[PDB]
Amino acid sequence: MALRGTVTDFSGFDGRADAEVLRKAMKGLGTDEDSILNLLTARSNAQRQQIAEEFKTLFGRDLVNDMKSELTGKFEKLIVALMKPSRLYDAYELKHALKGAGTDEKVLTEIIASRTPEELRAIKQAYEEEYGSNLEDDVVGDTSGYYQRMLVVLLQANRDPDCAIDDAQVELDAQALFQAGELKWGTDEEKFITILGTRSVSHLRRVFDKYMTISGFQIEETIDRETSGNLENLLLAVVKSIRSIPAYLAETLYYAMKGAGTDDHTLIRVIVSRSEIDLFNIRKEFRKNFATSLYSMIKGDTSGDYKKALLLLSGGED
Repeated sequence: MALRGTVTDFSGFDGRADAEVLRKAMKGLGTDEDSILNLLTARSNAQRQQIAEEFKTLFGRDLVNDMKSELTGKFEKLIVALMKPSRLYDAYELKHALKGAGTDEKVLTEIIASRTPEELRAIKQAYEEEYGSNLEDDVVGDTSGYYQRMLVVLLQANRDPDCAIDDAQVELDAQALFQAGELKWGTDEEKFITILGTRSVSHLRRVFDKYMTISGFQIEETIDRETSGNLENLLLAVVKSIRSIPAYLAETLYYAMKGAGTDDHTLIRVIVSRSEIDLFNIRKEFRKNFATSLYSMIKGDTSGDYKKALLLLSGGED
């Protein structure tokens, strides 16, 4: 499976015409929500920015501000998300997560655990350019403890490259982890942090397997037994991301629509953020792991223009 998103550039794109469509959908009393979502869900993010620019050049009005005025609810939240340039969306989500003692650790974890060193470097740059603070400084100010240190490790965007798998190191790391958790009276967190936070992805997939054999336990189980709270949640998100970013995000989506209340914010972020990267791959995980379409579950748990847009974004029959 090469990585595939569910949204692509529209062939025969006319941004000027698309701009004309959105203006008509909003000029006058009432709003044509349907024309808006059909158009936007079927343009790529880059194309959405071009449309936004044509709208302002034709009309001297701000497309995004107009849609915020005209729209409401979850649907408006999802259009606003869709409109955020791809290069800026993770930094936007991270900035809104960063709120002193009210910080949303869950967002921090999800994005920082699942993004590549390359994505992370681009995010730190965008964040700085847009907000005039340093992403790493704000995270440190808004978090503490081992959780904080793991986030900082990951924020270095410095994980070992997927080079030839030093097979001797594999067993060593696997034993180190065994001695730091199950064998220890307590836990050596720093050890988990360095190995899980810094070794290559392909190396760690080998370490994980070797860990089951030498220990009887999957590394995820040892994490749940040796750690707690935000650290635990982080280490699990990193291990799941090492195993498969798509599988990790399939599950995130799963648990967004399961449980007492729907996590619309998580729903929106994962569909939008991954729409042009690996959302198909995620679709295929969610299927194989949860016994339903991403589609079906979005369909059953959401309603409205919001629903119609998600489903247009998600894609996927069965």
